[PDB]
Amino acid sequence: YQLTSGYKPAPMDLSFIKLTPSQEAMVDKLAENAHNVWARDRIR
Repeated sequence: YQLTSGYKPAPMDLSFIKLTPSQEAMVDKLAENAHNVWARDRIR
């Protein structure tokens, strides 16, 4: 828990579950595609 500037979020158990490698490596397609749609503008 790090200090804030006026607004501290603590709604749930965010430190509960660390996820599988079928999910943490799934962002490597999302950071491929959502970067590719950023690369669809970087062409021009």
